[PDB]
Amino acid sequence: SRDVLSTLKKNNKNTLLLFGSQTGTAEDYANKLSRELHSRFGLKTMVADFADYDWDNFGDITEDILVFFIVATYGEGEPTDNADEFHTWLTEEADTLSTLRYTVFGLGNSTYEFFNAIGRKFDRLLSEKGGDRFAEYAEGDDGTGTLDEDFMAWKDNVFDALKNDLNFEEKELKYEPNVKLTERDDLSAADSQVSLGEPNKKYINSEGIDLTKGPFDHTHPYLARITETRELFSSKERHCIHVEFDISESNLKYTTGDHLAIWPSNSDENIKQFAKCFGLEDKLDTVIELKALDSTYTIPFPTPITYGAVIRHHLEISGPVSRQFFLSIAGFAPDEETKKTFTRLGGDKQEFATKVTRRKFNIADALLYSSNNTPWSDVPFEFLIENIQHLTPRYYSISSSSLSEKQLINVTAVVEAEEEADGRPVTGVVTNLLKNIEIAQNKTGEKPLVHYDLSGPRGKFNKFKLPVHVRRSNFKLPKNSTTPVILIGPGTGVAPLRGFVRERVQQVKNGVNVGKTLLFYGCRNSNEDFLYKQEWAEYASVLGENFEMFNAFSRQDPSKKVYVQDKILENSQLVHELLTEGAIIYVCGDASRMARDVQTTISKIVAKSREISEDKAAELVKSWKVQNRYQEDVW
Ligand SMILES: Cc1cc2nc3c(=O)[nH]c(=O)nc-3n(C[C@H](O)[C@H](O)[C@H](O)COP(=O)(O)OP(=O)(O)OC[C@H]3O[C@@H](n4cnc5c(N)ncnc54)[C@H](O)[C@@H]3O)c2cc1C
Ligand SMILES: Cc1cc2nc3c(=O)[nH]c(=O)nc-3n(C[C@H](O)[C@H](O)[C@H](O)COP(=O)(O)O)c2cc1C
Repeated sequence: SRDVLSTLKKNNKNTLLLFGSQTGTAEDYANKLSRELHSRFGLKTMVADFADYDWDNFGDITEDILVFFIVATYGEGEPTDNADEFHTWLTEEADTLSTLRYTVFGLGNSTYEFFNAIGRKFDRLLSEKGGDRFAEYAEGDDGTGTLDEDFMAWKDNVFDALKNDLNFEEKELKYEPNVKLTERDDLSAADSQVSLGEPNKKYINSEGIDLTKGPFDHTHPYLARITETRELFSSKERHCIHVEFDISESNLKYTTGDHLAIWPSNSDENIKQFAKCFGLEDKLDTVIELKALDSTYTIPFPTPITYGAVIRHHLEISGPVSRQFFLSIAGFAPDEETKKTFTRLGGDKQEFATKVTRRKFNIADALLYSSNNTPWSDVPFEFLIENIQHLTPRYYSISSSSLSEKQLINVTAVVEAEEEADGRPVTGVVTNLLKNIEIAQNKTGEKPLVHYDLSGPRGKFNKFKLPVHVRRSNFKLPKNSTTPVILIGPGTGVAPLRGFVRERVQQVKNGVNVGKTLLFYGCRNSNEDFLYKQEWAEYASVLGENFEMFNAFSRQDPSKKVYVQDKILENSQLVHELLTEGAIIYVCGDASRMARDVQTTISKIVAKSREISEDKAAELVKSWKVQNRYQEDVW
């Protein structure tokens, strides 16, 4: 079953699309491309997760299979978890791939140093080992906001290659469903086999199954009770939530520095606007059953299920709208005046960006703009199941210590929310869910901007439970507790660093010899947004002279805006002294600006302190990253 070649043949497929994805974008692109290849070119396509196959025989792939690799870069130039075994195979075991025909699209972000390392590496190694690159490599940049249009441009070039180099006939895009829906008017919420949004089918049967026992992963979460929450900012307009999850009654395990994945549900406001857009407002309790029309299509949620459960618990209805979604759905436009507007917007990259993307429209808002509020009632709900990405967990840096509190997981989440001039709320799904929980749990009297179902499917999320799982990270304290560490994490970057500090505090209490800990923190104003302000002196009391903390306030004084890199420079003698003692550097938080400014500042310190050029020092600091002496948890 893990032989991909045998799987292609058995399913009568001639086209393989492989996705390396951590948060689902690469998977969604592979699905989008697959459907278009099938409709426009008649290709018999299979979308595959690298993790579902073993790769030892892949060198035997035949010339009649076209392979598309859609691959994200993660961590520090590393493969996505699902692609790790393929990456080990290609880099270490693969010999030749003499009849492979392939093309690669990389997903990455140019604010990271190893930009699109994986797409570039796959594309190069596949060629070096004898593969035939049939369409040029291209890559997308999530750091500058061009990723989606980069993908569209690459896809256009792939289609040119198919049509003009391989002489395939290209037909017009048409919706060719891979799934069939049937309404079950005989079923209702009263029927226990009907999903009301449970995370998977194990949560629907579960009469005498232990839902507290292992293992928990991206296919199977633990419903973790939130025992307490706290608003950490004093600002009325900007919020950050401390969350404590009780895991004591379960086999869910974590280690300091790991990530918690929180499984979302959508807000009432976004659901309402989605149902209005598609004429589903009187159908939300109606039960549907889904059947695959293609032997390699996996229905992405339990069936049977209600429309409302699919929309609330399974579809990523919010977020930037791909122009490819406009192109795919245009055939279902409700009327001619709409089709004219919608076809124009879908075909013009720049006007799409101005009229849809920069307004931060969700699907529902963009389609209703285009149709002057006429519902898109001709859109088959199957089309939406296939063309909107599955609602994916968000990761949080755990802020508790597994040594100190093995039975609790903390996270520290800044809430993303704004209102547009036209009154629309533009919200982060998970973070507004956590804010709603904090408001309700603490009876705060704040009015939530958007609202969620805090009880969940059949009341199964009651007493403020959410589905979670833990992802193991390589962001880890040194094996040797006497090794000094330098911890840099302004804003929510402090989250894993709180975990680290709490671990070292407990270690000192366990009579362990712990090395020096230097922490560089920053926020706007000591009286506004200083995370965990009270705790740090308590930690200092335990750790003694083996802990020093320096704080940078960016807004306290307008004449002197101060950031963590300014405090690192001010304390350069100490920082470098610790580096000479083998200190490990950990940088956490904002990838876009902070991480790069900090790295530059550290490089300058190394250059001055060691009498080497700035570029030689920069290259040395880069080698520390490769060697895991300089670690990042930046997003
Ligand atoms: C390894 C890792 C560790 C992390 N650690 C932490 C941490 O410790 N703490 C923390 O706070 N975060 C952390 N994050 C970030 C976190 O995973 C989330 O990305 C963040 O909390 C936002 O999630 P959300 O569901 O609220 O927002 P999302 O729903 O993903 O929305 C993202 C943004 O898009 C905006 N938006 C919504 N709709 C639209 C639209 N139509 N057009 C344009 N924009 C729109 C939202 O308002 C928001 O600003 C980490 C990320 C990673 C990868
Ligand atoms: C924690 C983290 C680390 C990342 N590391 C890199 C990197 O080293 N190089 C890069 O080009 N992009 C990097 N990215 C950008 C992702 O590849 C990019 O957001 C991509 O679109 C995600 O695709 P996915 O949703 O399929 O996982 C990183 C993103 C995150 C969140």
